[PDB]
Amino acid sequence: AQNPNCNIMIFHPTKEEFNDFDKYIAYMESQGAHRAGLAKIIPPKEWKARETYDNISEILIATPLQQVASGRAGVFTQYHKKKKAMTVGEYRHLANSKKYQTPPHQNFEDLERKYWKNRIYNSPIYGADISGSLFDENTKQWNLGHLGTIQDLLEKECGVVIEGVNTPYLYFGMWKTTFAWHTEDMDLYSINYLHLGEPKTWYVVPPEHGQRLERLARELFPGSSRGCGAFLRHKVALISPTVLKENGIPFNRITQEAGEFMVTFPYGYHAGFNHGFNCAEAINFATPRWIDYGKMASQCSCGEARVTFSMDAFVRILQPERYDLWKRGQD
Ligand SMILES: O=C(O)CNC(=O)C(=O)O
Ligand SMILES: [Mg+2]
Ligand code: NI
Ligand SMILES: [Zn+2]
Repeated sequence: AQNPNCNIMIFHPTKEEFNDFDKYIAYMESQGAHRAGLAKIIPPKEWKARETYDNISEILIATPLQQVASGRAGVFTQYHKKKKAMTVGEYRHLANSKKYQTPPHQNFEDLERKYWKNRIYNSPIYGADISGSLFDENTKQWNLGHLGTIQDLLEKECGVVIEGVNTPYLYFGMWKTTFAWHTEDMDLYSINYLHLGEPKTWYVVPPEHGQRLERLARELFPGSSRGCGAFLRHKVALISPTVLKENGIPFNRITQEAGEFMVTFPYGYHAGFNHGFNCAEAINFATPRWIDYGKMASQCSCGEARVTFSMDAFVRILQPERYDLWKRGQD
């Protein structure tokens, strides 16, 4: 069995290997990359996402989200308070202000220590989930707006044509902006490209151990767990690496830098934080190996998780027994 300790693997494809996206994902899986839940892909030196980032300041962040924490430093939830619209140039200036800027630090490990010590005492503002793309249309390799769609994959594998679309999303971050513990909708893959700026630190639980994280989360968030049998779908709970280690939960960590891709694999729980002002692009995707995970994915039906239009068909076709209850949660 390849990668039996479920370590995060880092890949350096050549320009020739960067042509065929599906083939390279399958290659990484042949080497055991999925067992970690997360892999890093460093593009060949010949590749670029676009020519420059000098002209992005006028993108609008219609609904910036202030991430307010509750709990203790290592075990907390966050809620998202909506703020007034602002441009990317306005948000960059805000991120660099004395109130929000990255503190002085020695290295990524020092900054990580500072994040976990102090995150709860601040409320950073995240420009998340903005439909759009920063890949140039002429970038032919690993262009996250030109991937095979999940609807087409389901149709290819299972024969059923379904409605829905699959487009990327932009994320503008600042110091301490946080992504809570989650797997993807319908336990899909995700791919995330860090276009510019400061790093993003990731934590991940191997897919084979995801239920250990779920059991800990039910213990640590007992009111939330009574409210919903899949409350991590709400994307609000944080647990620190120190608490995971105290409770014996297997996990790994890695820092993504500008110019790097990360892939999350089906049922790979992940969480993390941004080091400072940055911009990432991410999208969900599927392969043949995903279908069995999609069929088994948990679902939130309490009403909180509320998701995209295109999840309806995935539930309807892959999980017909759960469909009626899930759709009630959507309405
Ligand atoms: O970058 C973020 O805030 C969150 N990203 C992801 O969870 C992802 O790419 O799957
Ligand atoms: Mg612009
Ligand atoms: Ni994710
Ligand atoms: Zn729920």
